[PDB]
Amino acid sequence: KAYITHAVGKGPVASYDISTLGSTGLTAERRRWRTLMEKIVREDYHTMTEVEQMDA
Amino acid sequence: YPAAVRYGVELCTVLTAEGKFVDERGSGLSARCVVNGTGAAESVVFDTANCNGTNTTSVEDALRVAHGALRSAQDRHNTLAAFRLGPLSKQSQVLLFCGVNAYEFGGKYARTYAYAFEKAKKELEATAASGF
Amino acid sequence: RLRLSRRTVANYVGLINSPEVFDDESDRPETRWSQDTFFRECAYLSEKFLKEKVSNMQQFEAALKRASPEAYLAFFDAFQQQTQTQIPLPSPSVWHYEGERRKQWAEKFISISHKAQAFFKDVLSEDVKKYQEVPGKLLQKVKPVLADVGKILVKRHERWLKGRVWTSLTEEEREAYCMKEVKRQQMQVEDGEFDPMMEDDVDDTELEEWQREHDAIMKLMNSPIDGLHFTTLELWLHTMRCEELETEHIYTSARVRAIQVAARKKLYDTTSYEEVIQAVVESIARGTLDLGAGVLRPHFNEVWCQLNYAKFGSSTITQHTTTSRRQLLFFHAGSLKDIAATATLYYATKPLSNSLDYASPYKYRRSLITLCSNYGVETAYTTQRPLLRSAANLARAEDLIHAVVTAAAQPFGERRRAATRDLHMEFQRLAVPVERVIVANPVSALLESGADPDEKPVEGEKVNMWPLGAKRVVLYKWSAPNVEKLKAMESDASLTAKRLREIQELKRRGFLEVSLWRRVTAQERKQRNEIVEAKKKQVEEVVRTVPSLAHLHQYATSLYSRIEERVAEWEFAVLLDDRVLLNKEESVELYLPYRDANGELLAQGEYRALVRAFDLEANPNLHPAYCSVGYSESFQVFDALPQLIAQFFRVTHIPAADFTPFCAFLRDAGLDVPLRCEFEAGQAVTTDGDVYMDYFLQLLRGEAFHQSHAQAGLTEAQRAIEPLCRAHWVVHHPG
Amino acid sequence: QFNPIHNFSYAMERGVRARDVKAFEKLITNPGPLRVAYTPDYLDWLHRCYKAKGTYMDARAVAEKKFNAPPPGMFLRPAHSFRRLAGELKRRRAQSILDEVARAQGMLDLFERQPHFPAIHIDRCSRFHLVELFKEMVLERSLDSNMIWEKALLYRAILSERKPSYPTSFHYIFTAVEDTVFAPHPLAAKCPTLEAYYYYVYLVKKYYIDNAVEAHVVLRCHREPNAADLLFSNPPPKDDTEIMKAVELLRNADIQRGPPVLPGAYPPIDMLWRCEENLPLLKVLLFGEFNLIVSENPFVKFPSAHGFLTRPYSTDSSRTLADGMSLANVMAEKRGHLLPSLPRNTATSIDARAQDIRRLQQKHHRDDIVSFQKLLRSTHAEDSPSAFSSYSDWSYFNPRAVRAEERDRLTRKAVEALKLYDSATNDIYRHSFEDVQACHTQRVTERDRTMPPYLPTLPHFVAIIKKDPHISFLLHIGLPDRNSSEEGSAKHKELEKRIYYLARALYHTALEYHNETVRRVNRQKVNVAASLLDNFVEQEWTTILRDKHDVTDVTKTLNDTQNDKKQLARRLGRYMLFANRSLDDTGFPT
Amino acid sequence: TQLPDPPYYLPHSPRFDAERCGTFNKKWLLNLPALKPLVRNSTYLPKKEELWRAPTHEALETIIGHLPYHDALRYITEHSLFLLFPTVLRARDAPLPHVIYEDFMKSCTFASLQNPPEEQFALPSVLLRTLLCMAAYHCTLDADYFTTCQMLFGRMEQQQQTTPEVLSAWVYCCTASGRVDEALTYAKYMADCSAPFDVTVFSLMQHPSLNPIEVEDGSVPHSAKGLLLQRRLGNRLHTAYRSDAVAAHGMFVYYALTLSHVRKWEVIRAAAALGVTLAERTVVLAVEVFAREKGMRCGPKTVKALTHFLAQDGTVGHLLYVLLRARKNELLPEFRDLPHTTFSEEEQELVLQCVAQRARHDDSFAVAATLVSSLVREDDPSELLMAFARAARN
Amino acid sequence: MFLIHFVHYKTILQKYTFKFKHIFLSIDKYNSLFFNISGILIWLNIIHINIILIKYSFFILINNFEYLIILIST
Amino acid sequence: WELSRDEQLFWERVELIRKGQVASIGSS
Repeated sequence: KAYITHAVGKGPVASYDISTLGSTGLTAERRRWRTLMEKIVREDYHTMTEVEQMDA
Repeated sequence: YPAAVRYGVELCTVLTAEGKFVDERGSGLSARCVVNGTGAAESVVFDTANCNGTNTTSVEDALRVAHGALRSAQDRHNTLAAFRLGPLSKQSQVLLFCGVNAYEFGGKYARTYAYAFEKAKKELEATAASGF
Repeated sequence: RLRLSRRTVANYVGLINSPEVFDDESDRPETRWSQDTFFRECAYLSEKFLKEKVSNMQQFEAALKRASPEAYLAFFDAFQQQTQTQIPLPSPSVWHYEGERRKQWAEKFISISHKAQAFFKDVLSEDVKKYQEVPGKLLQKVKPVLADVGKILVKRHERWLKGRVWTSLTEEEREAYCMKEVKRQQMQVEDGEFDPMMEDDVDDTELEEWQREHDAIMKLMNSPIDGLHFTTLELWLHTMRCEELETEHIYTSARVRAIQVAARKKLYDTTSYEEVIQAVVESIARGTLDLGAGVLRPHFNEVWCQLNYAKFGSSTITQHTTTSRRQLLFFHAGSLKDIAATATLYYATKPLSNSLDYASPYKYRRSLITLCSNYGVETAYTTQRPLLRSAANLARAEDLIHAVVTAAAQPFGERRRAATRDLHMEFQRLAVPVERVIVANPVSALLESGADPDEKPVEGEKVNMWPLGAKRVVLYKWSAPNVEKLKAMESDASLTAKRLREIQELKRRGFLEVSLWRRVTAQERKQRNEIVEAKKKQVEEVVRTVPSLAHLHQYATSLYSRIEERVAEWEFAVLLDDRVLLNKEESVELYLPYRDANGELLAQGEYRALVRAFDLEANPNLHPAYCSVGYSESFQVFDALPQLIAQFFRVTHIPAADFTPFCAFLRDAGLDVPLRCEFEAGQAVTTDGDVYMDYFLQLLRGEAFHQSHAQAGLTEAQRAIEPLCRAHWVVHHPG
Repeated sequence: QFNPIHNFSYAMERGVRARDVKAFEKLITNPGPLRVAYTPDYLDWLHRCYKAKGTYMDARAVAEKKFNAPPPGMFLRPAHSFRRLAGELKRRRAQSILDEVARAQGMLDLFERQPHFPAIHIDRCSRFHLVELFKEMVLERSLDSNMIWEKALLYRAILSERKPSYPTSFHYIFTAVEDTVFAPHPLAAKCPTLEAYYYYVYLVKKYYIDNAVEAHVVLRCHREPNAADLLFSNPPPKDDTEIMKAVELLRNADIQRGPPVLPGAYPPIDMLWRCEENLPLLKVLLFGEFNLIVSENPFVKFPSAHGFLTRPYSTDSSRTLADGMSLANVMAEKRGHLLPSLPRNTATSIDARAQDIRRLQQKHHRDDIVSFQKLLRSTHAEDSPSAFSSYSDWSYFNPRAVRAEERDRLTRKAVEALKLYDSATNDIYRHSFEDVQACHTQRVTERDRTMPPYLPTLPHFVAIIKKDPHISFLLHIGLPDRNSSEEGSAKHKELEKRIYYLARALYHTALEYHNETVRRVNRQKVNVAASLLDNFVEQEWTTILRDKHDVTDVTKTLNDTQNDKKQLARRLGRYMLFANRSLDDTGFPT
Repeated sequence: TQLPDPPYYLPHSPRFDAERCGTFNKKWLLNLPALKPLVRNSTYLPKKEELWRAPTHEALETIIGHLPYHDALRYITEHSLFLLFPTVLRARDAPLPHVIYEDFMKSCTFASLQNPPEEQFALPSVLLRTLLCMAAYHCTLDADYFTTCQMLFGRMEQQQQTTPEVLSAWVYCCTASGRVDEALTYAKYMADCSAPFDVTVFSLMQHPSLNPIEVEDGSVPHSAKGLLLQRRLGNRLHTAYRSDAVAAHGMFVYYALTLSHVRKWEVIRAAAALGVTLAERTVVLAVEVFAREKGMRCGPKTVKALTHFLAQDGTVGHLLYVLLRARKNELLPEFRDLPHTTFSEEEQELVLQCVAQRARHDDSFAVAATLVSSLVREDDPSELLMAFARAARN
Repeated sequence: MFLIHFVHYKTILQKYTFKFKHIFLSIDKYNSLFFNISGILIWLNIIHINIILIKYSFFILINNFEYLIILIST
Repeated sequence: WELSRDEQLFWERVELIRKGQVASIGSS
């Protein structure tokens, strides 16, 4: 979108910032990290899914 | 290039040549020998079908036939390998003699290869591997 | 590099690996000198320091040589563009001699070069004018004068030698004499004396001998020639000395003085002193005298390049640009042609030279590019010299080696072909021979409605003429006992599988080998014998010149004695069939091809059919001497394709409806044109549909749709390795 | 796919190029004999390739004339140079291979009777063309002498039945159909009888046959005692008395113009082609074979023959050994030796030999295990699995599978010409001078920049596996000699079979070592191949030790050096098993 | 996958390919999915044993960079580690660069190690250039930042040292804000002070993307060839010209690449009105952009500026094309509401005298001086063009 | 001279490195007085800030430690 | 011989990369 506004004429700068790449899988891991942190505080660590064991 | 020379040396080591020899002293002894690339023999067989008159051949005559059958088969392998490894080594000498400036010991780096050659000699001269 | 040294390159950025340069203003031929970038930098400093209004490049360098040493330095202190093409050349000593040495050199050189410029304006300008018809006549008038001066120098060198050979001296003594000569050439540049006195000769008797030598030189140096108004000392003083006074940093510096000692030693070790003096005079005689540049351009001989190697091929070159004032180290001329290449551009790019054009700044660029374009090919030949000349001699050595080992293989083939002929006479006496070898015409199997199929009345009787692409049926009579065994078994035979297997195994018990041999005309025998002695004396001249090749002929005969299998007029043209199986009818159809197995067209003359017979039972492993040889009657073989075409058409195209009875005319005369050669000839027609005749004969004279009977049974995988396995058969059967 | 037949390359070099479609039409018709028909879907394809090859050579001409097209990053070498003249000679020869490969492969599609080659007409042919085309088909079909008399008369029944169904180009054989004379006695032995011809037209009305591929299946099973079961078509055959009413109405009509029994003993085949009386009869057979072969299937008319044919094919050495097939090989070899210079598609074997050679080739794979180059590049371009017919009749039934070997030979010939072509572009074209200066700054160093010489190849693994002192014992002196005895060659070929088993599995492991999926499989290919050889070596080592324990050659009185066959085997160590070894002990670098 | 192209109206030529750097490329957008596993892998912290065994400088830069901005400033001020100032420029919550400059000076004030004050309170010129270039990138994004930047400059020149680096960065700041006249006048003041224009500021000015913190960090690996080309072009232009011509070329290329064409022509207007002798590359580039735009976005004084710069240093064909396009756009029915370009007598005499000065040495000027004088004096008979075509054909 | 044009078979891949701020952690742990404020009036001699939330009755705390600080209802 | 070629390759690239200061003329 930063190029499209630069292309049609409304905007003088197109973006080169690649920090947004991988953020869909990154923020999904952060909420999976947070859900695991709440799971141990409530002492529910007696069963863990394999996805939870890789996150641990 | 050095992998193809190794590929050709390993090929002729395992291959097979054959050579025959007939006794020149009147006997009809014929020996056929099969010789590998290591110089060894795989099969030595004598042929007595040519000579019907027998019991006049000593054991020195039969070893002289087998010495000629091995000498013919070993020279058969050396000529077959000189046509398999022949044209590759001829194009090798064009690539190396006229391409010294593409290699690690020609041009400005010929002084390093000569320095490392003399330095390798003094380390064998410091021990008795050279002076003895 | 010429476009990059100006102001206009500031408006361009470039790729360093492959810079596509811009179109400069001097690239256009309409550009005057006022629009030149480099001239306006020189015209600005000329008004500032030289104090002269300059309107042309001709007027600039002329005013540079009119200048005073207080103004010659002041211009060159503020001038930074020494080289424009960035080619390393020897430079005047304003770019050297930092400090006070620059000023006293300018008071010395500019006053002396003004005498030389006065020497060229009227004295030498009328002498080249007198001999302007044919060039080189001026220096040939000085040629016999300098030769008598050189004989005094050889006698002075021979007196110092005291009889002993120069090669046999101690290495310290060679550098001791070479140290005196470089310091003598230093005194020729500075003091202006052709034969200066050194303090080496302290002997009073040697001083009297040197004084007779010095006065005879100065009498020769001051002896005027008739056609030229100048003496030969004043020619050396203003052309030779004035050019080396410009580069006085070569001689005053002690580091380059040690280079000239090592350069004079390598000159004197391989070349005697009598030869180096004759080549100095030849360098002055063969040459060109320049009037505008004011220099005598020598020959650049191989002795001259070894004399002046430290000036043109050493690290004495100092480049000065606007970017950097750099001192070039590690500069080295590889061969002596590089000194001839460097001094060619150095003398041609002198100011006010005749090689440089001064009409336009465009013509000054094109004259300067060509002087560096011709120099680059001279350096491209240098870098290609030591690796290609060593590759030419190495390719020459293999062709001489291949000729020697082939000459050593021919006596091994003669003794082998003679011994199999002697063993054949002993075998044919006791064995069953073949008697009737008669060539016959091919009969047509097609017959009319009234004829009987069981009679077979005709079989042909004799053939006097066999064409090239025609079939003929040969007749053989072999009385081997296996032939009469199969004649009873096949006439006994409705048919079972076990009986037909007995028929096929009896055919493979023996075979016949039929070949075709051409007679040799005695005129062609004298032609064949003339070439084989032409190579025999050619080989023997090669052997006597190279003694290593005489040793390799002894190696080849001793090696061929080990490798070759021991054995204990008409000429062969075409092998027809390898294996002719045993037949009850005793007749086979043999097709002659247009080309042989070697791949060339067959000639005409007498041809007889050679038939050899073999049996695998009594003769195992097929020895060539043990066979039954019979000969046929002589016949004539030629080509009917120029004949039958000219009789049919009475030519470059064949019509559409004419082509189909044309091949039937070829079959009526005996030639065999197949259906594959007929169908594929109709694929290449013109716009009118005309079949090409050269396309039809090339498919006829090819091995595509018809083959010989020898190559018919072989595999393409066998035929591809056929020249490879034959060469393996030649090294085991030499000759 | 479509393949060219014509020689467009020879006409274009001289300057003869066609513009309109009619000038292209004059280029495509044969001025001599053997007229060939073309379907319109093959014509517009070949017209586009004629203009594509024309525009390629015209653009190559004007580009070459301007330099007195290169790759974009490279330059052009000067003329009369060694690399450019060798490269242009490489391109000139490899182009001529590519023309002759596609032209000869177009001859394969032409004689296979492809659907894009609808008709082949023989009208400008003389007597020599009829006898020479007849000798090449009988070697191709490989059929006995009675079937050729069976085919020529039955194809006349199809041309007469399908006579209004044929176009106007097929009408010139119908003069020769009426020119076929029969036996009424000088001419009664030459020609066959009309009752034998009237038997063949009865099979057309009862089994609805119309093509040549449906003629070969009825002419085989009808001389067999079971006929109603195996020839029972999926369309039901009509009543026999109404068909006999139909053919006798056609029989008496032929008389006043000027269940039938099987035909008896026919006249021999050598008299057919060499008499002028059977010359119109021969023209029915040649045109009847070229035009009636169609892509339809004979087995879909009745699959009872598909079960009938298969049951003697497991015992074809006994069931196909008949009296007529025994006389077929003598008749085929007599016709082949009369025309030996005719370079046709070679077979180089006998009639019974090539039938058994095609039997082992189409039902099993060849054994090239002991070869280096052929087995490492062993690849089959096609296979025939759901097809098994008699190989004298499989060339008539399905000619796609019997023409597969020389078509793959032209496939490999097309690749090596293109490999010869791609090698030439580096010869003719060169990089810039500044590019080759940049390569020589990075010199070739033997340690890291060169490829290492110890890279695993196929003979590298045979050399390591023969470096074993127990295998080198059994190769030379442990086994009996292969030339002396017949059991010594059987032990040697078995030893060489298991040596090349383990060496090829180790060669295939190094090729698929970069991925982990096949590497777990190839490790199990090595372990089954190593245990095969370790079973064989330990079988022979127990053999040559125990059997030599029974010979008892006593040489202690000779005072020898104690070398022997046993005394070197017992002085050799224990046999280190190849299944016990790791990869680095069997030739892989560490 | 067909994306439109932004209208720079830049000439397609191999000479000005260094001017084509800074153009955004859709090839990078196609290359973007290949970089996704790399940026997905880089988000994770190293293990404790690797970080404890890390060297001192690496551990300091990787801990201070992950740390909050004020905590990192506190650590720097406590341990007097002034060389970690470029790290805290790149912080996750770092403010606008004037606040960062005030924080830098505050950290230098309360530092534990106090040098003499002439060297204690002096920041490196690389730091000040980076701060002002971040400010200029923000003025590109939002021009009304410029006033505070002026205030920032009003402290920095009073506190740090006025170098040509910070002056070229302030020229880029004034250019990025849309201020044409004072940017060129600061450039002329640098040229009169014999200060060289900074080549990294000249390359970043003609790259109106790429905020310089990640350029010195190097997260964009491509277009470094373009940066090197612009730096070498700046050095080449400075070898023969002053700083003001290099700065005016940078201003022209920046306003061309930001699609601000009115300020692009105001650059030429102000450079002719101020007295800056333009480089020949800039004049040729202006003529080719005039050719690309067909003289649409142009005024009468910009036409007079172009003809003055072409009579001073320019070819005959460029000047003739500019004058003919101006006379044709005057006659167009669209621009009839706009006033016509008229030359006053003094500047007309100056242009004609400079043309006659060029024509005394050049023949291509001497053949067309009459056509130039006819095009400037507004009386243009078509017979001159017909005779020109007749002489061109014959 | 130069005979051959050769390239190296080993292909190198440039490792793309970049520093991004991917983690957002902060140690928020202070020792300070935190107030419920209904009004705050910061009077230093340059800038005066008056922030008022309304109520019926207020209190006043005043701090003169650094600058005048008036807090309404603590 | 390599040292003389590589030095001329050196100083021809210094001229390509970084140009030196241009001398003075007089404008017409």
